[PDB]
Amino acid sequence: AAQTNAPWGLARISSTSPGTSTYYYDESAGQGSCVYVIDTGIEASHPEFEGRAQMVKTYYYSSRDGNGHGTHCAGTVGSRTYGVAKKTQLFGVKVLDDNGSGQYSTIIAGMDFVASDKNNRNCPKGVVASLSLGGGYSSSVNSAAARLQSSGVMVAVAAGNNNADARNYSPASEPSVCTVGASDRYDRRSSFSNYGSVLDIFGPGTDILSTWIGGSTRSISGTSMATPHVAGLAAYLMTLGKTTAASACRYIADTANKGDLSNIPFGTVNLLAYNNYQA
Ligand SMILES: [Ca+2]
Repeated sequence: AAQTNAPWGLARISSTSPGTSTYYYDESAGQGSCVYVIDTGIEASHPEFEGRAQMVKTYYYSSRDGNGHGTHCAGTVGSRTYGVAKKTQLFGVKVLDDNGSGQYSTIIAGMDFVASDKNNRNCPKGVVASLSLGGGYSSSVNSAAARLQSSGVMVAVAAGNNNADARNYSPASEPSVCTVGASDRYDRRSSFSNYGSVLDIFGPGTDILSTWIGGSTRSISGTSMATPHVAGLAAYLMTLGKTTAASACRYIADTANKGDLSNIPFGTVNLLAYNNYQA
């Protein structure tokens, strides 16, 4: 399948080179997988989700995304137009309030909640979680990420937005999950991407067009926008039979475009998420 004049990040993760705008992909498009977006929620009523998105948990007084962040992430995972895995089932877990912020203990609560709930959902092809959030190192936050991963969920986490080595940030530093940095449409590391040997992979994160609340769209930027490109991609790869929730971060690294980002500080991977469809 091909989708012309695509947001640029969807073309990138289907390209070897930058500078094009079609998204080439297999039509199975993540059918039969599932992705949890653990964030401010998901405006599931956005027609771009076409009935495939459900809130299923909140730790606040409403499950609605009243911020838009969670809705934008989720759109990149699996909206019809702006998504990677255009036919995956989405699930929302509102651990962030509406300004964006969340205490660690609630973020922990929502992470253990996915390891349990996946057992209440129909995900024959695999299950993913997408965490576009974080804050300073915590053993506990990190441990809640290893559990979620260990429970057979592919966990994708934002490396962080300070340009700082991410080993000081959680859940990014947690080694057993898949820590994602951001790039730009000219293959530069985005100016705000954390970096450091705990990263596994980069995806698109600078000027990422996706859904927003009010039925709407916007382009915003972050390792947060990069993260749901890897999550959606892993859903897409499960479904295709290429990899498994426990093997997907290694498979994506193995199949990445290798060398191609400029400003990888020394010691940081220079691997860019690629779908290995058109070549
Ligand atoms: Ca890893």
